[PDB]
Amino acid sequence: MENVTVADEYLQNAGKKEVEYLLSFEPDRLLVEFRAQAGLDTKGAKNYGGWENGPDESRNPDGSSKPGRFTGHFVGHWISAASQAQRSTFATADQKAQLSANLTAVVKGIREAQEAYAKKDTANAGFFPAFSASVVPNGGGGLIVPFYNLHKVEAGMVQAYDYSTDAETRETAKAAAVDFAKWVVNWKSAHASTDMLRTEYGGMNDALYQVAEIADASDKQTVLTAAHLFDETALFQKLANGQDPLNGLHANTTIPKLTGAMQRYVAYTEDEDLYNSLSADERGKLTSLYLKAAQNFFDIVVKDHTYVNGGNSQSEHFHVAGELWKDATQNGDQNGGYRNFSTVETCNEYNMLKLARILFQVTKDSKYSEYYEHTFINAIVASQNPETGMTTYFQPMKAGYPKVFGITGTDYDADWFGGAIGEYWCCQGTGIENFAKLNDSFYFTDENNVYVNMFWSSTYTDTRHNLTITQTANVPKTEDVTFEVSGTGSANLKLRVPDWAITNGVKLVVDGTEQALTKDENGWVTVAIKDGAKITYTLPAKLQAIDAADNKDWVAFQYGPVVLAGALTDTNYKTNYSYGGVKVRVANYDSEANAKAAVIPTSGSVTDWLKGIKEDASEGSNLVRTDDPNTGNRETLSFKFANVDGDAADLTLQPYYSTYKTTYAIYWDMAE
Amino acid sequence: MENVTVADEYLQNAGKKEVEYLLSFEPDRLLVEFRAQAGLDTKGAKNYGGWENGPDESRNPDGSSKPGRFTGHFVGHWISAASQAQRSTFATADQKAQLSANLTAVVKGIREAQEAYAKKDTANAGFFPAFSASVVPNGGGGLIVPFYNLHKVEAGMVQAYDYSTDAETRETAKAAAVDFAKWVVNWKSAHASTDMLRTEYGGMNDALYQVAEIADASDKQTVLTAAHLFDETALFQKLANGQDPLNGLHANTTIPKLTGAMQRYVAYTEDEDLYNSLSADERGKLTSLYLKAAQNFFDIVVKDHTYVNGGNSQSEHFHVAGELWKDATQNGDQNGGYRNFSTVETCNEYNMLKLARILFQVTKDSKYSEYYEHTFINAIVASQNPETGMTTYFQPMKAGYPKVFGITGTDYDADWFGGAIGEYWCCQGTGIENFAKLNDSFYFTDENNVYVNMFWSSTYTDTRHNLTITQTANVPKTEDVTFEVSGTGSANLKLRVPDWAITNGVKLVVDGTEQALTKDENGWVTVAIKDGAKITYTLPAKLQAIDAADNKDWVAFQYGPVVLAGALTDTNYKTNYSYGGVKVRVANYDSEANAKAAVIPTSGSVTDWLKGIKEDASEGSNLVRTDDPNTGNRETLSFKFANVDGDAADLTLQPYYSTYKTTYAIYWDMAE
Ligand SMILES: [Zn+2]
Ligand SMILES: [Zn+2]
Repeated sequence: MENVTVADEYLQNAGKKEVEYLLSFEPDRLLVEFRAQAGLDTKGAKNYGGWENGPDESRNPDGSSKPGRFTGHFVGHWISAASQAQRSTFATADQKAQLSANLTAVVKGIREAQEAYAKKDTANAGFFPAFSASVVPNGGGGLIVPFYNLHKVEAGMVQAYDYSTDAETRETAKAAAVDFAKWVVNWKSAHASTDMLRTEYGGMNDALYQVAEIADASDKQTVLTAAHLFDETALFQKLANGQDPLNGLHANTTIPKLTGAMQRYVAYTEDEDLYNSLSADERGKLTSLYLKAAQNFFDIVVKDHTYVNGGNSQSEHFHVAGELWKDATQNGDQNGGYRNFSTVETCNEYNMLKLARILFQVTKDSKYSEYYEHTFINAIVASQNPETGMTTYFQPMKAGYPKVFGITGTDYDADWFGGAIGEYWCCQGTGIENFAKLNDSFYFTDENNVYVNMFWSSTYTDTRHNLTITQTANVPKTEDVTFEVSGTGSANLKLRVPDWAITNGVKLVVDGTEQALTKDENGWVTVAIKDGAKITYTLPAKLQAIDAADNKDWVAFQYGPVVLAGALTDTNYKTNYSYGGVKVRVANYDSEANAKAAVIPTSGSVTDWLKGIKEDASEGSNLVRTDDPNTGNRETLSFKFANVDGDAADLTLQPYYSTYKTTYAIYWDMAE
Repeated sequence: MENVTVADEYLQNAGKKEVEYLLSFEPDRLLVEFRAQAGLDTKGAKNYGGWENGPDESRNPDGSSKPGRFTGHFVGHWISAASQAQRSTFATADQKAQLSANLTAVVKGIREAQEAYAKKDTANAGFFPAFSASVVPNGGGGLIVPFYNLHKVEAGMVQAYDYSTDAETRETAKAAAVDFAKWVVNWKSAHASTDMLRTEYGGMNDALYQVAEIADASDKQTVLTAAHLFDETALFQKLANGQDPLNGLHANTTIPKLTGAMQRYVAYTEDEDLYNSLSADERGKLTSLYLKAAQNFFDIVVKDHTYVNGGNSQSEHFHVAGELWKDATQNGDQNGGYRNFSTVETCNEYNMLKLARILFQVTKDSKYSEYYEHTFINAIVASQNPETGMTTYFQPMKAGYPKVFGITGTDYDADWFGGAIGEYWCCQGTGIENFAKLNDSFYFTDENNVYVNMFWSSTYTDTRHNLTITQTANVPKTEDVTFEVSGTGSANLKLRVPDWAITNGVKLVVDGTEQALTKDENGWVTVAIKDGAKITYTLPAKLQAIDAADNKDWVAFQYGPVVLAGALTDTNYKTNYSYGGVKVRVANYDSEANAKAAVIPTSGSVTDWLKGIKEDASEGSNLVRTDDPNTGNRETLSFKFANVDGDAADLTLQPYYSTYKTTYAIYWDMAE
């Protein structure tokens, strides 16, 4: 197998915690609501509760009856994450065997429930019985976003087909997935005049195109039909025209529709039979509608809707182009609900990363890699508590809030959470995938080329080209990246010249000779590689200030690919949150912390003070690097301000991604 | 502390004898050679002699100069066994305190000698001075197998660290062990071109990996370097590839090497820092080379090189696959040397049990537990004289020999052995450990599970799950095994359905209700337990004939897990042996006795007569159980042949393990 064993200690920890969390779920509990709805033996089990509550107070840990719930959505993500983990390299052999056993139990359990349900309600044969079919597609009786929830199960099944080491389990997942697609078409046929897209359906089009990719030849058209039902072509047409229609749209709702557009492109273009199936017009639309919508959506989001950490949205929605500071600061700091703190739902970056990834695969444009790296570090790796492994919902952008993480709802992390019932936010479900597949986008490989998407210490056993590539990277703690190659084959390594590097300082040495940084048409430097190749790639980290389009005086600092955060005040994870939405924990504001985020130039204006920040972070800069490059790991990166008045002078700045024990400032308030 | 108290009277006797033996050794006499070599005061002491003689005629009780010897090997075993005993439950509180004091004296004494030696020969600092460093590694001046001898001391130091109740002792042992490991590296650095693996080195890799496990972080890599130098990867590679290269290999030399391969596996997989230290290639080879070599070695030894009692080897060697009858019978019955009687060295089964144990711990496969039970009974328990507590070297498989045991070489058993000077064979060293750690493999515990490895009357205080488990077992004298559970926690009990039970008769009753014999993927039946649980497991014993692959007419009989032996003639322990190898006592043939082991069917052919053997040993069988199930202990099991001519008609068959006063037949010669 191709594999990427990850050497980085921080990432190894992050991935290990996820494997441990994943192992803590009991199949019988994950399976309860499917079995109940299918009229099968629940074996006395409770569901995991929270978003995975069902209608029934007996099966719900919290004893609640018909609560607002999203039944099946986290089980789906668990199938995805368990599939990913028992094929990645974070889990030991023993962990993988147990995780793969539990995956198998769940995949077969759902299939068994699907088959029993098909007998009980033949009209809806193929439905995944996570909840009542009667409430499709707008929800009912407390069940929210039915197709969103089902989407996770369908996508999960595809991951199980792709990655289960057990052949039976793969074939069962495929059958389950194809039969669900068939249900979608049947259902729609019997509800011809019902609209399916009004209510959030997640990436259902994406998932069904994936099923079409794995389906037997004779099923492909049926599944493509199901998939195309979930293409929101009105939205795509607007995006493909270069319009920005995002103001007021639910952000995480929208983003996966464009990944689905991209999956339609890939499904048809990778299989001549499917491509030949289309009208020459629809063949054209793959590019003019579907790919263009995704390209434009991505560009519009990054330019006009993205915060310094790669993330987007506030109160779960896109707002006016360019109005980032307003959304993050003019919406209140009261306890509870969704307010200033509700910036940058984390699911959104899972989905943005998948969109960048598939756009990279199709186009090879380096800008998607630049984004991927940035958002991976600054939103995804940043989402996780390194001690508990749990992950964030929102990522507050205004200074003075703590990071708030979910809880397990299992016996995992009992030392932290006791016997608390889990909540299972959407964001925890995309969360478990983030860490199960943490190493899935280090490299991309086609016929001749190995693209280095990110700079991390790892070993890639490139089975396509018969090469082992070992990268040593610690950017931006130290500046030199090395690659050593062994094997029998040959390839071109492709390197990005990061925009976060000091361009003049960038140096490429290949087998002891310097090489020019000549970019291909997609932005990549090419290095021929074979057994014995040795590369030193020097990437001096640039320190930069980054403001908001709508406020020059709201400023974050980034060193290399790492956004910095100031540690403001202590926080207590037991009490530092309230609730909003459906059982979503939200950060409590620390006004005393916020005030410390005043940056007040001693001498000169704000403008002058910003000009005095040196790219090299050296003495004389108004923000100086204080850590010793040759002592401590990457997380010991440290900066301090200079020529500032107030508490700011005393603050240390450190990586945002590793900041969790304290309230923090990522954006600072420049004070003239 | 977890503990297992053994109620079985035979095993209680066996363990108590060992404790008594261990206590008869004086630390000053164990330390003599280490002190002498280090230039320390020997206090006028003589060493114990035999294999524990040194070069010097004045310290050897026998007055020999530079005899064939193995100085340190038995001291090391004694350190192991004293450590095991003073942490087991066979010894009284007084016996534990005394033995612990004596362990302390010996560990500090060796550490003292190690530190003194390091000043006198700074090149070889860390060497354990059992003998001259200059004869490392091939031996010289009468000192044989240097690294094998030092292996025992190293492994000893680990046991002391594991089990000593004195913290100074634990720390002294760890220091000694780690410094020995550093010495291995230094010595090899200074003798880079010397091959270290050609002469038997015992399980040096195993012990050094164990030392890597207990070592301070900053020392682990140095110790792992030492351990891996004793990894005989050429042998492992052949076994991993599924070849049988065993013919002509010394068996006890070979077996512990594979235990070492497993220790490599465990050392790295249980410590994330060590695991993460490995290249991706070597991470894979943990499974593809080391685990697999061990797995295949086990399978090949058991299928093609093992006698009916679980044991292997003739003349200390493996021979041709399947030629067990030939090795055991076509090599002479003359007195002295190593001939037919030299089958089944006893060390070998100590080592096989340890390999099986660690394979079980990693894989949980029930076949390792099946083998463990079989060989623990039929080769290990069978190796001891229940009156003297002394143990066997060889175990003759050809009929007509007596069991020959060692002597104490101490004041222990002086009524039997007088003032005779000890021999301290290998098999006596493993033997003292066998009986010291006699309760160490009744159960295996992991997070949710308690595996019943063997069926013995005991009480297990399971401190991991807060349960006390009282097992009552007498198999195969009576068929019912009962478990009673008390406490406050919960676990799953895991039970084997033994292949030696009559399948159809196996019955499981849990808290009054029969439960099915559903096996997990590893072969185990699962029983939820907690306070007040009561289990009756009915295991009706199967009687069976077991031949040799190379001779259908060379046949042994087994009832449940107990191999039977016929009592043939009286034997006199004072005169019934000669010598072979280095001071090894070997059994003298009784040709009369052998002739009684002729089995001639009255009516029918051999084939017919073997078919007439009933699984239940009932009337009508050609071999019938004659003892009353409800009268006597397990050792009163008795059987007689039916429908046979000659003296065989008159013989009684009883358990092999408790046969010691007579010559015996285990394999019978079927005659048409
Ligand atoms: Zn979310
Ligand atoms: Zn031996």
